[PDB]
Amino acid sequence: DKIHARSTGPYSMITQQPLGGKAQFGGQRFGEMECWAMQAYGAAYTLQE
Amino acid sequence: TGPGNRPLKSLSDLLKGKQGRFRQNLLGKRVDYSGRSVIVVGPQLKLHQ
Amino acid sequence: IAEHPVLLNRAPTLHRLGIQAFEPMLVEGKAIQLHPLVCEAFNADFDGD
Amino acid sequence: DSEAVVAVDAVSFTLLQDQLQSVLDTLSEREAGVVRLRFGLTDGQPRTLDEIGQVYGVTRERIRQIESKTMSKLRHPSRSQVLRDYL
Amino acid sequence: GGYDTPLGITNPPIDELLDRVSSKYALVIYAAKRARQINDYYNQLGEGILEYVGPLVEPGLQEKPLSIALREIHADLLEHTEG
DNA sequence: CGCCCGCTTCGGGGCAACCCTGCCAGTCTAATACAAATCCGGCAATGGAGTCAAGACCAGGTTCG
Ligand SMILES: [Mg+2]
Repeated sequence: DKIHARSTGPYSMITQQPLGGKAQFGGQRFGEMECWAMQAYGAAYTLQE
Repeated sequence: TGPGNRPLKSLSDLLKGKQGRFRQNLLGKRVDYSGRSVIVVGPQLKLHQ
Repeated sequence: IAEHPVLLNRAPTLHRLGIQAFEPMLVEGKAIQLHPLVCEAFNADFDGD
Repeated sequence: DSEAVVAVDAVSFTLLQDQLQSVLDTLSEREAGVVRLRFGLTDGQPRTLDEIGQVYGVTRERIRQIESKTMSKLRHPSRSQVLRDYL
Repeated sequence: GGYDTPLGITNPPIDELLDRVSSKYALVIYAAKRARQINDYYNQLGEGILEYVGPLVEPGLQEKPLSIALREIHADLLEHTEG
């Protein structure tokens, strides 16, 4: 009930982000603090990706 | 208020607070090519594995 | 899979060492095996995280 | 959002167009030109038998016989074993 | 230079790589642009040959282009200028 | 003489974390009259698009006297 993965599934309606949760296919959330970590590395191209 | 005594979502409420466009969909988005599972200890691996 | 790094997140990401990149290898079962030395940087014990 | 792009069938459509180009180009020029004008591949509107007979300087009956012979040709397994998995 | 024989991702040693460049960001863009050149060589191989130059060192069996880029860097076979 | 400036008090707005997990909320005069608009059901002008039968015929492999 926990293992999950996604290559390309559905997408949201108003905005066009991928969906959420294992009930749908859904992708993980790359929130604010992880963007702060990727900025703090100096790694910028992965953030653009 | 609409039905069920819930206040309607006006135009400024698409931006304000935590549920706005800024702190929810602009800075941190759901991504594709992702996964999630539980972890266990792997003491036979090398450090970079 | 061989020679293709992946990023391993742990939520919440407190600081810069909350995202590190490993080399994967195929492991039976359904649990993400982890090295027992990056647990201090990740701040992750194995109580179901 | 079901009206979005499934993003594997689009690239499969592109590879299908290239495979159909290879299969149609394995034949001659008159056959492939008549087929593409008949089913509307180079343009949106499919040209009719009278239109292809006009552009080929013939009657429509020769165009129809060419169409029947080419459709009898294309159902060969040598020209079908690559296109069978595309439906 | 008395380490054990490395393996996998870290087969070119990073401290032997970082004596060729100034800092690690330059090394990142160095290896990435070399890898883009190598993959553009492989894809335009079936057509006529262009100015893109192939893998200088001998490749593996089925190696990623980025590892070929890193080994070409470590073998001191390229040259680069910053911006 | 009532008029007006320093203090005090009162109130309004903002924020208060981060990973999964989630799947649909209510009600009371009621009719006629008519007219315009839209549709739909069914032949009737085709007429063009395709189908078929036959044949005229150009000329290179294929088999006899
Ligand atoms: Mg824990």
